[PDB]
Amino acid sequence: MDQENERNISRLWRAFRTVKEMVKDRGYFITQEEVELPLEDFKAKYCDSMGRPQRKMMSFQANPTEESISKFPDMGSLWVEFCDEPSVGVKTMKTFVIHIQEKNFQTGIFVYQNNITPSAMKLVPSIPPATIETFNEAALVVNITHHELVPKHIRLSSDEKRELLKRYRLKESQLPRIQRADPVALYLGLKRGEVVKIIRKSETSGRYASYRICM
Amino acid sequence: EAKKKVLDVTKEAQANLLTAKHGMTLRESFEDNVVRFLNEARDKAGRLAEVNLKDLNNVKQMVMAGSKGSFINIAQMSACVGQQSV
Amino acid sequence: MTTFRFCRDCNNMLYPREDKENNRLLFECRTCSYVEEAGSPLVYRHELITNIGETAGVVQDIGSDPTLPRSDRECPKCHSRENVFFQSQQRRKDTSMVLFFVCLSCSHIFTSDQKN
Amino acid sequence: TPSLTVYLEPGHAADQEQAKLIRSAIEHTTLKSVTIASEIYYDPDPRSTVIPEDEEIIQLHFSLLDEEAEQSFDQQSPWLLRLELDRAAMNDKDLTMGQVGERIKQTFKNDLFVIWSEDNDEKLIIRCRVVRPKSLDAETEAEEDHMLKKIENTMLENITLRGVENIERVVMMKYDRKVPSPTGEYVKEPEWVLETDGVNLSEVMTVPGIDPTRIYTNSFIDIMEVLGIEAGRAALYKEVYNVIASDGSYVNYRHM
Amino acid sequence: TKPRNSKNDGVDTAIYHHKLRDQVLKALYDVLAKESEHPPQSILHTAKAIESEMNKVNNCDTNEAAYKARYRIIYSNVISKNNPDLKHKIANGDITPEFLATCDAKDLAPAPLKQKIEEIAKQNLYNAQGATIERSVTDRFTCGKCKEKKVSYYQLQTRSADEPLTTFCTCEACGNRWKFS
Repeated sequence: MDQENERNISRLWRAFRTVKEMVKDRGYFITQEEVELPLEDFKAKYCDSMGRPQRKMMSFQANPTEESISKFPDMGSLWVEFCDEPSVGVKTMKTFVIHIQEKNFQTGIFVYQNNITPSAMKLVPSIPPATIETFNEAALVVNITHHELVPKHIRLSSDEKRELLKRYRLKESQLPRIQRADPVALYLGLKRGEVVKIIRKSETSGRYASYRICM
Repeated sequence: EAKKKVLDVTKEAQANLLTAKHGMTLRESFEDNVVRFLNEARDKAGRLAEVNLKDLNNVKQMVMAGSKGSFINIAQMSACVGQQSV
Repeated sequence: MTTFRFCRDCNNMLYPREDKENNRLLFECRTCSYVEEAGSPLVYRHELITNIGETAGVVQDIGSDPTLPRSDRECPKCHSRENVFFQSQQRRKDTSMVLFFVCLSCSHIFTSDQKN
Repeated sequence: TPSLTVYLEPGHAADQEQAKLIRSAIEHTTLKSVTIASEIYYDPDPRSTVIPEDEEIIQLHFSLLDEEAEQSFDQQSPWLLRLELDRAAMNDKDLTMGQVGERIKQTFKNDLFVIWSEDNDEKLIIRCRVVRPKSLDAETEAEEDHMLKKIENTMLENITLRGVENIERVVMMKYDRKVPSPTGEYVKEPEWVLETDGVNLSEVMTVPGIDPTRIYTNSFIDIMEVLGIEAGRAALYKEVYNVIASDGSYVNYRHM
Repeated sequence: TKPRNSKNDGVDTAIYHHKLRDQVLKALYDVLAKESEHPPQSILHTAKAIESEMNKVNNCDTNEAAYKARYRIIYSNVISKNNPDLKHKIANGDITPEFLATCDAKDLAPAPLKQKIEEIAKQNLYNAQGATIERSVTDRFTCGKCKEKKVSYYQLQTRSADEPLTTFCTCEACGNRWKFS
């Protein structure tokens, strides 16, 4: 039992928990017990006799809650799948794309270990209206949203956006803006033209609410 | 007495007996000790000279009222100027 | 401690070479036919950090420098009480403040740190 | 002067030992830093030497090498990286001689094999002998020094034993937090923190044994890249307020 | 008369028909019996015990790297000429085979190297500390946050020379800072 084995196992377990937290934060249905799964059960289930982490059995499908469907009628099921290869080949990406398309899933999460070939990512935007998003493994070990300096963000519906825009009597190009590559935007999976509300603490009033638009 | 303390620290450091402080070179330790000793000496002398003064002193009256000066000015004009730095 | 060796013909430094059939090291001059037999397998040396004791530097005629201080410490060899004293003349950042004494008569060097 | 302040876990906060383990696990360690004499020496026949000190180490591994090493005896370079290694520097980073000295080094490119002693010898001597195929060209095989000096420099400079890149120094410090006591009032409680000299926030954040929710740096661009734009705004506010208020001046909050 | 060893003492080393085990037993028996006057039978029994412990605590077929590392550690400790007393103890039985199985590298060292090791550890732990900025202590100014008069000071000619010196007072009990001019 070389130390690198359990080091990699622990980091992979951390990434799995972080991905579960992200999927829960996107409005889906995930139990609290499943989030707090101890590493012993993780080793018992997702490791072979030799201790090799069997990533391929971790792929799972998630469905939205009642509240998320009520707020977002267009929201649909999501699929997440891990890749065992150190580098993702073109054939593997094509197989994943075909699997997502035949499952008729609106969005999917593809977590890769080290690198992806350019021809593989050539196929990312080729399946409308489905959306394919990639997350490097080394960047999901620690949950960003749990920091002290990151306030709490919320997503707004079309009706809420229209009501705010009317009440403040504004055109969408005058609100403050947030980029796409912004880490919290990737976490929440915001597309172009969506408004995110921010709740923050303040020395002068206690609580304060700001708004931003994804450009 | 401050001069004697500084001289004793110099004697200790010249015999390779002085110990370097936390994460900080030996020369810096010697310099730090000397500077601290001299500054405390100046402050204490200033406070003695300030406590001596009566209530019918005009400079003390101006300082007490809050209009012009402080105890540093009294210390330099009366007790001692101190350590010039660059 | 590797030492430069010069060829006896044209004063050029000798480059190393190997002798496979006898398996022995030689020093040859690339300009002439001189070849000499190596006496040790030590040809080059590359140290990284210098554990050198601090040195007083040049000592010759140091007693005629009138800007150098004095002391009344007693000589350990000639029992004289007049000498010159100064700090280490090597300008490293981390050098300690250990003195050096040069006796006036016997020109003997010693230090104020008498570590056993 | 970029910097980075790391706060340890709640359990390890009050004890110095776990703090020093983390400090060793963060700082960047490279071979050139741990050799008191990484001396390039002539090693014509590695079978035997004139120096008595390395002679004792000779018979250790010569009775401790596998059959493949016995076959590869001829691959060892006619020059040696003779490593007199400093005991203090090696023990400072909690660096075991064998595992760290050889596992990663031979795994990287299968370029340099070693005859190494156990740490108990009074003089820690490693014999770094590079490994090359015998199929090397005659002109190549003649120029032993030419290949080996270059590969020795690339060996010292470009091998990382342990740590994270760009972090020159990591230093221990003691601070005084204020915490609600169980009876309800606020009490002063000491804690151990690590302050670096150099910033690499993407990799320090994932090192186990620290608090990944209280890390901070005085380089708000990195915080903007890693944590978001509101986090960058908060960090920028802290920087501006710090620089203004470090002079004792007071400027109302609305302006800043 | 002759250096005692497996070939000299005429003791068979092939008991478990394992090549690696056979050669490591031969080597350890030879190095143990070379400079020991103890009878060879108990030496062979101790060798059997230690090799059985090595095999049982770690299978060579699955952990050959760790097996080789442990064998190298023990063998280097045995050959170590700085501390000959150990080859007495293993001959005498003072050091149990399980202790050698579980012990780390440091404890097998002699006393002087041990002491040097703790001294080095203490020096490193002292050298990993940061610069302590100890400020001048005084008891005249009153802090506005905790009102503890243990407030340090620092005064300098920094403002324009049209005005007197400027002082800055920092409370060492709570962290408050202020300026007087």
